[PDB]
Amino acid sequence: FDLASLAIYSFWIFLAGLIYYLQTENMREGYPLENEDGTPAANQGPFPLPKPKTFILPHGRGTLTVPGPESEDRPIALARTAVSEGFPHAPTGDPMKDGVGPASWVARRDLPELDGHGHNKIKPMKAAAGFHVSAGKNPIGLPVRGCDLEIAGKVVDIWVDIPEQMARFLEVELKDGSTRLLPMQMVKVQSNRVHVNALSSDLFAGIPTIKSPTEVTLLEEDKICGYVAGGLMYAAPKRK
Amino acid sequence: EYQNIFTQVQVRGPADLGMTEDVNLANRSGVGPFSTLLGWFGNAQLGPIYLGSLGVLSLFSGLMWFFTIGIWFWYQAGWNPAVFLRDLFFFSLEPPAPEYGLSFAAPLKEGGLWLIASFFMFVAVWSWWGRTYLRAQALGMGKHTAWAFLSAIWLWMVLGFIRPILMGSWSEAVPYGIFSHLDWTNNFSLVHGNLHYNPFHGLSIAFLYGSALLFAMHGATILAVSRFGGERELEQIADRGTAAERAALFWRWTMGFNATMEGIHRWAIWMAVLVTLTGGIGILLSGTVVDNWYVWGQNH
Amino acid sequence: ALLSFERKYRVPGGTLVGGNLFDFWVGPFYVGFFGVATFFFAALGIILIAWSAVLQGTWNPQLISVYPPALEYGLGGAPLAKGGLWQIITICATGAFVSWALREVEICRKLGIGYHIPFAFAFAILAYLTLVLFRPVMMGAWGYAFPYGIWTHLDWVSNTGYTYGNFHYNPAHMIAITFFFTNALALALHGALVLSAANPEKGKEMRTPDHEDTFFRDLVGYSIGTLGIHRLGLLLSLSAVFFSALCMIITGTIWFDQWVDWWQWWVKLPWWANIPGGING
Ligand code: BCL
Ligand code: BCL
Ligand code: BCL
Ligand SMILES: CC[C@H]1c2cc3[nH]c4c(c3C)C(=O)[C@H](C(=O)OC)c4c3nc(cc4[nH]c(cc(n2)[C@@H]1C)c(C(C)=O)c4C)[C@@H](C)[C@@H]3CCC(=O)OC/C=C(\C)CCC[C@H](C)CCC[C@H](C)CCCC(C)C
Ligand SMILES: COC1=C(OC)C(=O)C(C/C=C(\C)CC/C=C(\C)CC/C=C(\C)CC/C=C(\C)CC/C=C(\C)CC/C=C(\C)CCC=C(C)C)=C(C)C1=O
Ligand SMILES: COC(C)(C)C(=O)C/C=C(\C)CC/C=C(\C)CC/C=C(\C)CCCC/C(C)=C/CC[C@H](C)CC/C=C(\C)CCC=C(C)C
Ligand SMILES: CCCCCCCC/C=C\CCCCCCCC(=O)OC[C@H](O)CO
Ligand SMILES: CCCCCCCCCCCC[N+](C)(C)[O-]
Ligand SMILES: CCCCCCCCCCCC[N+](C)(C)[O-]
Ligand SMILES: CCCCCCCCCCCC[N+](C)(C)[O-]
Ligand SMILES: CCCCCCCCCCCC[N+](C)(C)[O-]
Ligand SMILES: CCCCCCCCCCCC[N+](C)(C)[O-]
Ligand SMILES: CCCCCCCCCCCC[N+](C)(C)[O-]
Ligand SMILES: CCCCCCCCCCCC[N+](C)(C)[O-]
Ligand SMILES: CCCCCCCCCCCC[N+](C)(C)[O-]
Ligand SMILES: [Cl-]
Ligand SMILES: [Fe+3]
Repeated sequence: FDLASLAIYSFWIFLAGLIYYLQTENMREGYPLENEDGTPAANQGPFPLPKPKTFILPHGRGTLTVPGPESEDRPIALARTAVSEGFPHAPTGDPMKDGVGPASWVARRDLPELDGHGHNKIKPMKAAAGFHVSAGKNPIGLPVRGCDLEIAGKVVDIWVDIPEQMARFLEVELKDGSTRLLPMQMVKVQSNRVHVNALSSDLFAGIPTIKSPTEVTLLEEDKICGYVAGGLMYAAPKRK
Repeated sequence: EYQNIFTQVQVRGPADLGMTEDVNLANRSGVGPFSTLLGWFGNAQLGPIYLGSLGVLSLFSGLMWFFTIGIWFWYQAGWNPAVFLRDLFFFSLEPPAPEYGLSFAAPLKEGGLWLIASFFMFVAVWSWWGRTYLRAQALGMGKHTAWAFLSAIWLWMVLGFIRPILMGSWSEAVPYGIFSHLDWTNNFSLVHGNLHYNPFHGLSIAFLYGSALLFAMHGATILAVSRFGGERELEQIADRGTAAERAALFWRWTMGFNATMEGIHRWAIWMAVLVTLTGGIGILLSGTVVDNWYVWGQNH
Repeated sequence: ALLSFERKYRVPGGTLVGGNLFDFWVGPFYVGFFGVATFFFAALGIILIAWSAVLQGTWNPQLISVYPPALEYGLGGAPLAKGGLWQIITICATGAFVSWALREVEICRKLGIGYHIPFAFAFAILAYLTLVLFRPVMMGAWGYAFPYGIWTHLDWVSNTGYTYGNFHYNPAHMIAITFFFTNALALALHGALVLSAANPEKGKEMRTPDHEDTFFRDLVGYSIGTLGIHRLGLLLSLSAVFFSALCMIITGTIWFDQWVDWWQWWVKLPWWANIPGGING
């Protein structure tokens, strides 16, 4: 039993404790596990729930303590398809409008994300003094085309992440005069158009609207992005 | 569809001079030029950079180390520029011979110069470590970066300082040379009976492989949910969004468990620092406690 | 059991094969058609490993080793005990790896996320097939593949490498190593940076991503950004594995000497090749 053996044995003991620690740290969200009816599950696993920690959020936004009582804080328009557990829950209405499945959105705070100085992180370029397109194709003015190869509108502005100097949304003007935001990660900027494969032209108007023309809240971002991503599954019939 | 590997449309605005906190603004340079090239992949802004006493000390000390190895290579090249470029990768600055032991009395051309270079490298790295600490401290951040850096310094300290001292000879240190330090690594394994059978070497490999596994998982995961703003991980920690939920659920459905937006970065930092943590232990035991890892391994 | 927020995502759809026949979960695991395939190959391959252990006469995991056929068998089939089990297990392993990736794709579709994860996993599969399929076939014998054993497969790495002197001198091997080291360097920094912002000094509010950018500009004068670092991490780990398969597919197929000799073109350029002095003069 030399020093090397003692070292490799000590390390494996240390590693087991590290894993136990890492796994509990990754249980501060979504636990305790629930049954499909919302009640707590009997089998919660061999790892206990971690003890609460507290983050102090900047800009007087309060404090978050995790773990804590969980809540969706929104209705879920789904229904069981089987007595036993493990089967899909089927939408009871329009999943895109009800925000379920790939169209899901989380009930985040109805507030905009802020930068280090307390200003809105995301802003339309028309309201961002000094910002411009420096490389690539400028999409402003281009027609926006859906997966049905119809035009839904034209790009009128870009919403930029100012601290990161990055384009995050295209503001698209619809045929009826209003506008919507399109995630930058879900569009294709081409030479003569912007193509959105996730939605059909007649589904742009259904994108959730923002309540202020110069800012977007975390809740609105989740609703907008969820709706667009949900189009990949629920707008497939009109995809040419 | 769009994959978000390269930016489609770059946008540029007034340079970001950065957060202030308790940073001494006197030691920050001006802003450098923007790089459209880097803008396709990340941020295009270069600078500003902070330059205090440690940074100046580290930088100067690091250039002396670089210059010391250099004049040696020029000396081995007979001061001929052609021979220099030809044999650049073959030049080597070796430590003192075993006969000098741990003495600093080796002449310059028989390990004396290797000791001078090692001194400059020693100051450059440790002063740079203090830099990673004070830079986080000036901004009120945690010191995770400084502690992760210690793990790399640990292996570096074992290879060229701690283990040689325990062996009683600077000749056990690594030489300064492209090809020469590769050869040193090969001979080290052969002398100690195959490092494949050093269990701390095998652990080190598992964590090296595991770092590429985990960063591919995490990088791919964040890009897959960047359509939900998933890379804004700090705000996803303070206010879980659909990005964090879809990411966690993909892996739960795939392999039976999942991480949180914060907890995945504790997996990452530990996966990485354990590479050099176990490696430094494995090297430290080679020759001091175990002469032959293969033979030692058969008895267990 | 479900996570508190999980039910709203457990909808039907997204499969590629079988429609809704395999569209369900077993505990946390999603099945799908390719989950059944994965289970089929994995169970079959594990039974063969257990059988190979019986033919070998041990149930010690540290000793079990399934060897490929002898070189004389070329690329033909071999008897089970004489390499056939390695062949069938290799087929099962490939089946499981591929089924696993297509299962991930089905999960991406149901969750409406990108396909980046299975795409990255395909690179690890490519590296495996490079060592057990592409390189053996190009060399003309399954025996050039590596054995399935905890320790014997390390001896293979050593035997193969030392056939070409010091494998360190394989120039593609250097590039792959550079990416492996840089990847771990980047993973450590990224994990440390997020934690340092989310867990600041005592008596301090949570930091912002601007603090992360400012910290790295202060440190090395450049910050790649929150998005770029995840692009970078993906690129570093994949490029490492890419140049790994590259440094092996060329070994024994278009290069047969010791890898140090590959560096002679630089040294022996007819102009400075004869200049006296230096290391090579
Ligand atoms: C990559 C280039 C070489 C090679 C070179 C080396 C070297 C050199 C070393 C290893 C080591 C290991 N290798 Mg190998 N290895 C190769 C191909 C493989 C393959 C494969 C199917 O292609 C597998 C499954 C393994 C598996 C393993 C593990 C036993 C061990 C730690 C790896 C690790 O944690 O990685 C990172 C992965 C993770 C952190 C995730 C967890 C993965 C777990 C550990 C996998 C367990 C597999 C299990 C033992 C086998 C399957 C069981 C079935 C039920 C039958 N090797 C090829 C031929 N490998 C090390 C060791 O200690 O060996 C004894 C070591 O020193
Ligand atoms: C013939 C070769 C031998 C062998 C001999 C050795 C030896 C000898 C060593 C390793 C080590 C390692 N080997 Mg081995 N190794 C072999 C086969 C393998 C195989 C394989 C596929 O078979 C693999 C995957 C590995 C993998 C590894 C790593 C896990 C490990 C290095 C960790 C690391 O991150 O280092 C990279 C990180 C560092 C070196 C840390 C340095 C940090 C310092 C602080 C940075 C200085 C900065 C400086 C100022 C530069 C400035 C530049 C700026 C840009 C300006 N080896 C065979 C059996 N191996 C090491 C180890 O730990 O072994 C257990 C080691 O010492
Ligand atoms: C004495 C040995 C020689 C040498 C000879 C070789 C040889 C020979 C090879 C390498 C290869 C590699 N070497 Mg070398 N090498 C040496 C020294 C080193 C040193 C060092 C510090 O000295 C380093 C850092 C490296 C580094 C490396 C990497 C570039 C590469 C291994 C990664 C890879 O391919 O992954 C690829 C990843 C995989 C193969 C994993 C795939 C996993 C699959 C897809 C899934 C597995 C699932 C699993 C079974 C399921 C388990 C389920 C359970 C539930 C857990 N070598 C010395 C000089 N090296 C290898 C290479 O390039 O391979 C392509 C290789 O074959
Ligand atoms: C390409 C970049 C890196 C990477 C990425 C990567 N790996 C991945 C993924 C990604 C992105 C996944 O999505 C997937 C995953 O789910 O990870 C959690 C995975 C994965 N990477 C894994 C392992 C792994 N990856 C490795 C490497 C890498 N993975 C690269 C470095 C390594 C090594 C050695 O470096 C290993 C060991 C698995 C944990 C997982 C894939 C699991 C899977 O495919 O499951 C289906 C298969 C089974 C359930 C069992 C199959 C049993 C066989 C039929 C019998 C055994 C055959 C085998 C050949 C025996 C030989 C063993 C001996 C060598 C000891
Ligand atoms: C920010 O976003 C992120 C998350 O959310 C917020 C994450 O959660 C993760 C996941 C990462 C972790 C949880 C870290 C730990 C994992 C590591 C170190 C990888 C190494 C993992 C392992 C060694 C475990 C591998 C286990 C398996 C592959 C499972 C074994 C396979 C089984 C049981 C078979 C599959 C089962 C079926 C098909 C069902 C049964 C079928 C029948 C027919 C009966 C990442 C990357 C992430 O960025
Ligand atoms: C025209 O070109 C000029 C001349 C200008 C140049 O500048 C060209 C220069 C070059 C091309 C330089 C090229 C550089 C290299 C090839 C360096 C290669 C280095 C490595 C592969 C890594 C080796 C590092 C490993 C070692 C041995 C590190 C030693 C670190 C120790 C922890 C420090 C040990 C300390 C000692 C012995 C004493 C010092 C004092 C104390 C109190 C500790
Ligand atoms: C101007 C000179 C160019 C730079 C000098 C060379 C030194 C960098 C080398 C290797 C580390 C790679 C850096 C990547 C690590 C970044 C960690 C991270 O998470 O950064 C994300 C973002 O910056 C937070 O907002
Ligand atoms: C005889 C003991 C030899 C060392 C055995 C290894 C166990 C300790 C490893 C972890 C070191 C502690 N740390 C710094 C990572 O928290
Ligand atoms: C069951 C025996 C385990 C002994 C070793 C335990 C290691 C704990 C790991 C510490 C994790 C990080 N921490 C708590 C230091 O911040
Ligand atoms: C290196 C391998 C990592 C080991 C991970 C082991 C922890 C898995 C936790 C399973 C229990 C989680 N669950 C089902 C209760 O949510
Ligand atoms: C040498 C291994 C170092 C461990 C790496 C992980 C660091 C965890 C410690 C967090 C630091 C806490 N604090 C208050 C200093 O910021
Ligand atoms: C933090 C993640 C932990 C991952 C643990 C991976 C364990 C790999 C086991 C490698 C085998 C080592 N050994 C001692 C047998 O040579
Ligand atoms: C050592 C690596 C192997 C362990 C990997 C994790 C095992 C599956 C995760 C647990 C989830 C399934 N469970 C326990 C809820 O039935
Ligand atoms: C499911 C896809 C299988 C194709 C790739 C399999 C590679 C292994 C080849 C083993 C050779 C076996 N056999 C019978 C052809 O000699
Ligand atoms: C050889 C392994 C086979 C499995 C690889 C899986 C690749 C998934 C990529 C799907 C491509 C979807 N797309 C076009 C949106 O990128
Ligand atoms: Cl400084
Ligand atoms: Fe991250």
